[PDB]
Amino acid sequence: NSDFVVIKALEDGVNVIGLTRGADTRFHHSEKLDKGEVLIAQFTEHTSAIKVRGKAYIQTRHGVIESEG
Amino acid sequence: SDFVVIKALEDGVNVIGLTRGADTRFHHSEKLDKGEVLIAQFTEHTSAIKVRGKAYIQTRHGVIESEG
Amino acid sequence: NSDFVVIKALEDGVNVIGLTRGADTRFHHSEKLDKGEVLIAQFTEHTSAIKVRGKAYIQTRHGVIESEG
Amino acid sequence: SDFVVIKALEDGVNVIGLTRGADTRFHHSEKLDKGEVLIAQFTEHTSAIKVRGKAYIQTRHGVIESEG
Amino acid sequence: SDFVVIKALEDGVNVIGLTRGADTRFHHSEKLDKGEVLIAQFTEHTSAIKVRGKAYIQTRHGVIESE
Amino acid sequence: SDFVVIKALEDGVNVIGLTRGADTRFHHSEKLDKGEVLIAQFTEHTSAIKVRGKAYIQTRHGVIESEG
Amino acid sequence: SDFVVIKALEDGVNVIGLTRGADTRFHHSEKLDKGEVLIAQFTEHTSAIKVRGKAYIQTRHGVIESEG
Amino acid sequence: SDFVVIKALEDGVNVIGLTRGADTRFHHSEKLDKGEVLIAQFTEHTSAIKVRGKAYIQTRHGVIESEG
Amino acid sequence: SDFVVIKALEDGVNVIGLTRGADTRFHHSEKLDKGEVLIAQFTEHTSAIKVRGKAYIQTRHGVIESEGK
Amino acid sequence: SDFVVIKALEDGVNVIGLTRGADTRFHHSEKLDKGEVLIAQFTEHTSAIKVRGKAYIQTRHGVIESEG
Amino acid sequence: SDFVVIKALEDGVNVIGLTRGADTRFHHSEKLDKGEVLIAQFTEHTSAIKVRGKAYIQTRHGVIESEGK
Ligand SMILES: N[C@@H](Cc1c[nH]c2ccccc12)C(=O)O
Ligand SMILES: N[C@@H](Cc1c[nH]c2ccccc12)C(=O)O
Ligand SMILES: N[C@@H](Cc1c[nH]c2ccccc12)C(=O)O
Ligand SMILES: N[C@@H](Cc1c[nH]c2ccccc12)C(=O)O
Ligand SMILES: N[C@@H](Cc1c[nH]c2ccccc12)C(=O)O
Ligand SMILES: N[C@@H](Cc1c[nH]c2ccccc12)C(=O)O
Ligand SMILES: N[C@@H](Cc1c[nH]c2ccccc12)C(=O)O
Ligand SMILES: N[C@@H](Cc1c[nH]c2ccccc12)C(=O)O
Ligand SMILES: N[C@@H](Cc1c[nH]c2ccccc12)C(=O)O
Ligand SMILES: N[C@@H](Cc1c[nH]c2ccccc12)C(=O)O
Ligand SMILES: N[C@@H](Cc1c[nH]c2ccccc12)C(=O)O
Repeated sequence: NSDFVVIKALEDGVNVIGLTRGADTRFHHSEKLDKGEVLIAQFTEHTSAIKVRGKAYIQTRHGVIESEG
Repeated sequence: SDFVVIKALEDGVNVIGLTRGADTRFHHSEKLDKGEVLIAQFTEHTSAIKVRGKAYIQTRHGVIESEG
Repeated sequence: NSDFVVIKALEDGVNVIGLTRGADTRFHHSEKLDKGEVLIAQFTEHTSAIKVRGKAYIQTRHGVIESEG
Repeated sequence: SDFVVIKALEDGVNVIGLTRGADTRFHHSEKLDKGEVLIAQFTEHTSAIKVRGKAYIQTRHGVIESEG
Repeated sequence: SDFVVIKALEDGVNVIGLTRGADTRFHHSEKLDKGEVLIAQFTEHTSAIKVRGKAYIQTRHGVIESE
Repeated sequence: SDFVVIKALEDGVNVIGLTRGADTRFHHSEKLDKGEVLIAQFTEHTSAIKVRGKAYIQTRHGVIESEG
Repeated sequence: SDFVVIKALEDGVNVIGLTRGADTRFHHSEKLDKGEVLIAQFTEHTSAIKVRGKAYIQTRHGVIESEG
Repeated sequence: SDFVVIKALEDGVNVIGLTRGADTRFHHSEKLDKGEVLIAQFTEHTSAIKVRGKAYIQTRHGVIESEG
Repeated sequence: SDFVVIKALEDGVNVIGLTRGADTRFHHSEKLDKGEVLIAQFTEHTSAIKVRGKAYIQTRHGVIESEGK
Repeated sequence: SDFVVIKALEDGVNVIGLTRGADTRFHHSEKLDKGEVLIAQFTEHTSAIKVRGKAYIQTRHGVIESEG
Repeated sequence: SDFVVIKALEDGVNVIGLTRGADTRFHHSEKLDKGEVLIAQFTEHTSAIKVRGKAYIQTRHGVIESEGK
């Protein structure tokens, strides 16, 4: 039942990086998206923070935001 | 528990479920032909969903479109 | 207490297909609706995704969408 | 639990409960004559409901009509 | 747990409760005469409610009328 | 737990509690005279309420009026 | 739990609590003089509240007025 | 758990807690002088609150004013 | 759990927490000077809050203003 | 669980966490330079937060501004 | 559990997590370069978040901007 974010890649090679939940913080996975693909990604037991690199249109419960490459 | 609506706008749209857990990889790909709709939840096994191909998508945060 | 989807068949032979919950994903049931019949179907312990094939008017909590045969 | 309102607009409308669980089959059909209303929940035993015949239906997602 | 409001618009209206559980049958029918109102929950014993006769009904999903 | 508000619009209005459970019968009838208000919950013992006599009624679903 | 606000519009208004349980009787009668306000919950002991006398009442369902 | 806001509009306003439980009696009377504000919850010990004297009151159901 | 916002509008404002339980008395008085904001919850130990002095107050029920002696 | 946002409008804004429990004193002070933002929850150890210095503050009840 | 969205408006923005509990200290500083977006929860380990550097911030209370150094 956690929140989720919507990431639409606006160019090739966007990275959606999950950061580890817990006392330690590191990248545990980078999902690479190509232009026009959409990832819908939850917060989870393993992921408590999500970093987006590259150009993407993003939706979350607080509205739209855009990352730039 | 949340769900995503996916409407295929062309043949071969691929809805890809990513594994929940410490590891991340795809565990299922459900292909849709033009005009079919898939309403898919997040689950004990799927904590992220990727859409490839042209599709019209509804989530609780609104509509979004994937481009194939 | 789970969410549900309303499906109204707009032609004969519409299939509402339930996909299994869990590590295994497959179709476990396909409900045939003929024109003008309505099915209101929940997500369940056994059904964690629902596929609609054929021409149908669908309502979810996200709004209306239409499937095309 | 959510519920659905079905108002029959002709005689012989059927409101059909489908079994919860790994098996899916009809376990009951409640027949409604014109102008009767049935207000029916989802339950431990009923995880999908089908309506046949002409009726005005309300759910949390709005009005829909079934046609015979 | 949710409830239904029924107002009888004529004499003889029946508000009928249907059993929760694997089996479905009527376990009670409450008769309403014209102008009487019943407010009735879903319960451990009642998972579906049928209205027969002319009445004004309100639920969480808005108004509907039986005839 | 939900409640209903009843304002008596004439003397002798009866607000009648129906028993929760396998059995359905009246366990109590509260008499209201004109201009009296009763605000009454659903409870462990009361799972349906009946109003007889002229009254103004509010619930979560809005206003309704019973007639004598 | 839900609560009701009652403002006495004249002297000697009674806000009466009815017992929760199989039995229904008055357990307490709170007298309000003109202009006093009582804000009163539903509780383990009180599952219905009756107002006698002229008062302005607010509940989650909106305003209603009891009259002498 | 809810609360009520009381602003005293003159000296000596009393905000009175009534005991939760089978018994209903006062328990505490908080004196507010003019312009003072008390913001008071419903609690394990208090299930009803009376205001005596001139005050501006806010609850989840809106504004109401007591008069001395 | 709910909280109240209090902004002091002059020096020497007191936000007083009253004890939760059968006993009612002041257990703490937090002094605020002009311009300072206190955001205070209701808690295991505080079930009523009194404000003495001129202050601008927000709660879930809206704005109210205390006036000093 | 609730949180406040604090934006420092000058150097040396002081966000002060008060200890949760029978005792009240501050257990941590986080200073912000001009333009920095702190987003801080109510927690097991913090049940009141004081802001000293010029800051722009958002909470669930709207915007408020501390002045130094 | 709540999250905040942070979009860096210049290079070198820091998103800093403060420890939950009786002890308060920084336990992690996530550097964002311009145009990158971080969506970060409150967690069992982070009960406050500080942003330093020019960034556009969304929370459930709306938009706020941090201003750089
Ligand atoms: N296996 C990952 C999948 C995931 C969810 N959200 C993510 C965000 C970024 C990267 C991976 C993910 C997890 O359960 O946490
Ligand atoms: N058996 C899968 C089915 C599923 C649900 N949502 C999905 C999204 C993509 C692919 C598969 C799925 C599950 O329970 O997780
Ligand atoms: N027996 C199935 C019935 C069902 C509910 N929703 C569905 C959607 C599609 C197909 C079947 C169903 C279940 O409980 O899961
Ligand atoms: N005994 C059935 C009654 C029922 C509830 N909702 C229904 C919908 C359709 C048909 C029967 C029902 C059950 O509890 O599940
Ligand atoms: N002793 C009754 C009181 C009651 C509550 N709601 C009612 C409606 C009608 C008649 C009595 C009541 C009970 O707890 O159920
Ligand atoms: N004893 C019944 C009373 C009841 C509640 N709602 C109803 C609807 C119809 C008939 C009876 C009822 C029950 O608790 O279930
Ligand atoms: N010790 C009292 C404090 C209190 C809260 N609400 C009140 C209203 C009126 C009087 C006192 C109170 C209690 O916890 O109940
Ligand atoms: N001691 C009573 C106090 C009360 C609350 N609400 C009331 C309404 C009317 C009369 C008394 C009360 C109780 O806990 O139930
Ligand atoms: N130690 C106090 C801190 C506090 C919270 N809210 C208050 C209101 C007024 C005075 C003190 C407080 C408590 O946990 O209760
Ligand atoms: N491992 C950290 C990750 C994190 C979440 N939100 C943060 C905010 C700032 C810094 C780190 C984080 C945690 O679970 O708490
Ligand atoms: N360790 C502190 C961190 C904190 C959260 N909110 C605060 C507000 C002010 C000062 C410190 C804090 C705690 O978890 O409580």
